[PDB]
Amino acid sequence: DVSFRLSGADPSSYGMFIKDLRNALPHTEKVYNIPLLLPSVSGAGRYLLMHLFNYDGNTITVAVDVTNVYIMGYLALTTSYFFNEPAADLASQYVFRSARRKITLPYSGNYERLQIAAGKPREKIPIGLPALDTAISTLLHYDSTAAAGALLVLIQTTAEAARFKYIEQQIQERAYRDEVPSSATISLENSWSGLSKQIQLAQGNNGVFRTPTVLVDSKGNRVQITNVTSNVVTSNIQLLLNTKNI
Ligand SMILES: NC[C@H]1O[C@H](O[C@H]2[C@H](O)[C@@H](O[C@H]3O[C@H](CO)[C@@H](O)[C@H](N)[C@H]3O)[C@H](N)C[C@@H]2N)[C@H](O)[C@H](O)[C@@H]1O
Ligand SMILES: *[C@@H]1O[C@H](CO)[C@@H](O)[C@H](O)[C@H]1NC(C)=O
Repeated sequence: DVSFRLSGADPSSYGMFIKDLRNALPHTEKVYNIPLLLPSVSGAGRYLLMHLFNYDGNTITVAVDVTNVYIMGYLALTTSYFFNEPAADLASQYVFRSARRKITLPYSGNYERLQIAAGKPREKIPIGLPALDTAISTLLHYDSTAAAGALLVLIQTTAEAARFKYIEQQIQERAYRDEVPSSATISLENSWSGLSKQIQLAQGNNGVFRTPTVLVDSKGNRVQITNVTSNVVTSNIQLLLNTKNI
């Protein structure tokens, strides 16, 4: 298990948590020095439990599929909540089994679904450590509309930060003040599977992408990533979705 406490949190302790999160994900290879997530894990070992504590010390446990980072559901007091999707129902067979009741959320875990439920795109949802504190609090008491927005915050401040060093730094900058994610942040989130695939296709292609990945940069400019010498590959991305799962 990995843990993060919002009480007394700072860029350092958050950095420690994201490091722990990455280190809890199993790999047997690195591709271009980046850990390659496993094709599959069987049984309960497939799911990492993240223990998150809001400022007041209240807690949720979040279940994360270790092969893809995907958060399937969470436990709040004695109630479990899972996304409305086959992978999450499968997760419900292994985690939070001692919960008194199980609620299936009325949406899948997809942005194309969470943004609809929340009533807003995540370009307009501020993220940061204060937002994460809020998200935890929201998820403690069931409210499906509010939970959608909370989950958008949760996903980006945990999973997306684990995958991209840039996103981790974005959140560290938002330690004490929330701000909507940069265009670059959104771009990276949307491109993770694409980038993972192309970095893997590059291993037999002299480090060259079979298909270029288009990203927005930090200055707000749109750029083509064509090979492994790009800063996104050498410095930014921290985890690769296995092509078996793409
Ligand atoms: N991004 C990683 C983090 O956020 C995901 O959310 C995103 C899923 O990445 C994407 O992929 C799958 O999402 C759902 C899970 O299968 C499915 O509904 C969907 N059909 C799939 O495409 C989807 N496209 C958008 C959604 N924004 C997670 O579940 C998660 O908790 C994880 O830590
Ligand atoms: C690789 O990417 C860099 C940009 O990061 C670019 O300057 C260069 O032209 C690319 N090389 C190839 C072979 O595509």
